[PDB]
Amino acid sequence: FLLALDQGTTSSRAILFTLEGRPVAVAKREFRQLYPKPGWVEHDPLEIWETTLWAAREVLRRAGAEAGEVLALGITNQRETTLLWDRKTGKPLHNAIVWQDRRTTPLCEALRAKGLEPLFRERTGLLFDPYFSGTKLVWLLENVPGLKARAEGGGVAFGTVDTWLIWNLTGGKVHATDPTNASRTLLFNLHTLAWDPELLEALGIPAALLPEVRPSDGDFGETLPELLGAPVPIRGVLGDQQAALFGQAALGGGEGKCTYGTGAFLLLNTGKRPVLSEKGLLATVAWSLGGRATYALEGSLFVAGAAVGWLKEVGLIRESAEVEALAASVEDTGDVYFVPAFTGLGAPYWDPYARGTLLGLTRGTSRAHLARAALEGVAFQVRDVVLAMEEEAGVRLKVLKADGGMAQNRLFLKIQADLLGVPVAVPEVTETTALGAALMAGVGAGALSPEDVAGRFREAERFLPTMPEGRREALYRRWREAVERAKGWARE
Amino acid sequence: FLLALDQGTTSSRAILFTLEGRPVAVAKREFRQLYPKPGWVEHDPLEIWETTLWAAREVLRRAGAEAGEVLALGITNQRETTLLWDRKTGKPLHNAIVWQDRRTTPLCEALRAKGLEPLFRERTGLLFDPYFSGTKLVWLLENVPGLKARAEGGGVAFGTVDTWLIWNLTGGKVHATDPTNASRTLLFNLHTLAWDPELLEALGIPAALLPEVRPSDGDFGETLPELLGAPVPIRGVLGDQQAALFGQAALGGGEGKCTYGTGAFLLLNTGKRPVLSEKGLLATVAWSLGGRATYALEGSLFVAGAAVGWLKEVGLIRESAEVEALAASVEDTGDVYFVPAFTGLGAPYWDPYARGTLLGLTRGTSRAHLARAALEGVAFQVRDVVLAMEEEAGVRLKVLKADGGMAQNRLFLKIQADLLGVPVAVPEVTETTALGAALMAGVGAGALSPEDVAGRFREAERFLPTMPEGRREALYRRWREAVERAKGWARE
Repeated sequence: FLLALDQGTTSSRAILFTLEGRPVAVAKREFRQLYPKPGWVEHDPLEIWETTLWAAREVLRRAGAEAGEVLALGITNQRETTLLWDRKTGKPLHNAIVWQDRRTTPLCEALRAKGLEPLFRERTGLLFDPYFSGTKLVWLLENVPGLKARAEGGGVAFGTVDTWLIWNLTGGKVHATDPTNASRTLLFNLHTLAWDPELLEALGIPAALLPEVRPSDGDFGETLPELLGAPVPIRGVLGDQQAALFGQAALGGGEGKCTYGTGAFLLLNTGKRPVLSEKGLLATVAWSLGGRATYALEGSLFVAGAAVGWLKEVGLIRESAEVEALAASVEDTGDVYFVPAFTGLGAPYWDPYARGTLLGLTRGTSRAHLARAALEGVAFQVRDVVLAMEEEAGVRLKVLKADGGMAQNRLFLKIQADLLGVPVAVPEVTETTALGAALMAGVGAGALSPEDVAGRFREAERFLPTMPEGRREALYRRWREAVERAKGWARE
Repeated sequence: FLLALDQGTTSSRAILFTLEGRPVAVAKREFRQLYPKPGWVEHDPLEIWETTLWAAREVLRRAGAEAGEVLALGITNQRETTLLWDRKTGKPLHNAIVWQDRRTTPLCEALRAKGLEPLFRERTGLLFDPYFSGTKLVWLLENVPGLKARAEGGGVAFGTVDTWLIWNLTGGKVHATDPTNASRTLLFNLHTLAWDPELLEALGIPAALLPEVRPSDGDFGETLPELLGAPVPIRGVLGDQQAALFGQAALGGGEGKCTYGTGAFLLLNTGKRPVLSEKGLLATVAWSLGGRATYALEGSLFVAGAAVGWLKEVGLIRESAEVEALAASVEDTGDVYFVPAFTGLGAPYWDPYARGTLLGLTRGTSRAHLARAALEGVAFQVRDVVLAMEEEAGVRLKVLKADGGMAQNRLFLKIQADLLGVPVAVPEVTETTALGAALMAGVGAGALSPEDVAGRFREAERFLPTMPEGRREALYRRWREAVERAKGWARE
């Protein structure tokens, strides 16, 4: 028995698979999203833990398994979302600032002015943006009432939704995080596999609330007995996206996959060395086996399903499902393009001033059309990244693996394939982020080795591109022109 | 009684007024809007005639009046829609190409290449653009069987809807039109107030089919008795927008109004002579009294009402009404802009290529926000034309006189007044367009003098600007940037 805790942005998921990867039971529960000011996204650190546990138990229940059975535990969470809490009380000193926050922009701009941008893109493989937790911390570490002094001695502890779980699972016992969940932090160096002293100072943030660089398969303590009902070993902790890449069995260099949830994240296994992109892609760690690391190229797409989501929050569709009924009723969009950049643009543009844009509306533009446009937008963005990775060092992408909330929409995937002109495959085990977690755990616990994950992976289906080359490219030229008109809307 | 026939874009209305410009009864019926291809707009001539005939009979019924009681009849119509019919049978030989239609863009660009635009611009006061009936004629002449040769035979008749209504009203006995309608066809010299051969030659248009031009208060024959029960003197013919200008009583130069229908048309009285504007405005005939002509500068906006109508079609609202209650629920759009140019931009941009564009969408953008943006979108359109009229060959606009289906929304007018920084005023008699045709026909029957008109004009409300200049200019600035992002989206 393997147990994975998948802490997502919109809800808490718990899955108890076996040792070969098959799932036994599932329990999911949403939790209020805090919207302080526009562009601000906050999460109640309590609302989170009361659902990561509520589901850990719910699975065992719906399964009929007792905790004593569980071999190891696997942790997969949101990625950059940052928290700040007191070690003693174990209490949140301020709500959670989600990776979706668009507040630290000015700083990124300042730090960019100081000429530091180059030092960070070649060290952390990232860049200056309100996405990563780096600036997300400085804000809290200089804005909450009088918090910057408290955390000068160590009384305060920082942590990504992963280290936060480790905490709540060991009542203050173990305080740490895996390389990946940290690679997506502006402080972590990806060459030396440990935080860089310079960076920490470069932002003034004290190395006094930082977790420990434990590999994703190592030992992360043992859960509290009264929580689940027995001591469970946790040998797996990994950023959802990096997890989802491991669950898709993308262990080969050149193997990539894309997950479609609130947003969309495309990662490509780059092997031993990190591909320091300059076109707008991020270099990051996929996972760390007892020490060594395998890197990847990533394309972050802030908005994906939220595209349809927004369509719902305005009544263009009644419930979220008709999305593929309307879009399906029309062959095209009538030359309409919807650029879903609500909170700015991700990859490979990285434009904080871009906003949601609709284009080419005519007296005859309809709901079916808008529905299809929302779906295309997401796919077009993925192509932007796929094309970016194609020349940012490497070969042609032969296949693209998919999983996540949107993958359930068959139509969407066919559209993805057509606009990419490349086959798109889905696995037999849909809860991939979870499986990625569980497996990593069983791997750290000596149960299964990585080679046990590849020959155990199974493809359920795949959608083939039926759209001719001429058509695909005309559409792409339209979309790219569409994106040029969404850029820089915010006054700057 | 003075009877007025307002043959609009969507429906045919009929109003019966007292000699003192007070409505007695109203009859309104709709007709089918035909959309053969995207951007194409057609009318069934018969349906147009039959509903007009129908409304005319219904007001007479509702008022308990009889034809003999009607002193004179005044015609007023949608302004550029083209029709062709057999002189012998009166049967139309192709659906009427409405003013909204746009199929003729290639010809416009073709005629602009030959370098003809300047010549036409100084003779007609127009410009090349699908809008005017000139290119619609050309289109018919080279896209139909052997129409070209048929026209040259003399058995074919051309005419705008006024000419159409008049031909049916007299059983073919009168083929005519007036300077205001003729000045929206591109084949009329507005200086000498006559068809210009030089122009007819340029477009390859035979003269054998042009109708006779008579003044606005001329004699257009009498109606056949069978129709209304007794022959009725026809002494009023005026383009609809020129009519509303007369009905608002804007007889002195510097006085303007704006009717808000499917589209919105602003007209400014420029007195005894035309004002050729190279800055994006039209120069047309306000009306012709016995020969002495009056001119006005115009601004044509193709989409006003439809902006809300469209929201209705895609289900963002539930009826053209809820818009107000909906937009009222918020103070601002959230930095979200709506440039409602489904079929391109009117004045002063005249960009066939622009399309409907929504800018500044964010995660939390609501239905109210879009509702308001649509309203602000029409008002910003008006501001565009006013600043052109104004900061140009003109003084300053003191008051903007309103009317039309959209002026029945106080919120909108208030908004329009704010963004405009000018007061806006609605008249007591809402059926302004119709009241204009009747008053003109009144001046034709001798029962009235234009001096009577301005004396009897009553004003209902007046909405005062309630926004500071700073805020006003700040918003306009954002709108101008929105228009740019909307310009030229289609392929040239």
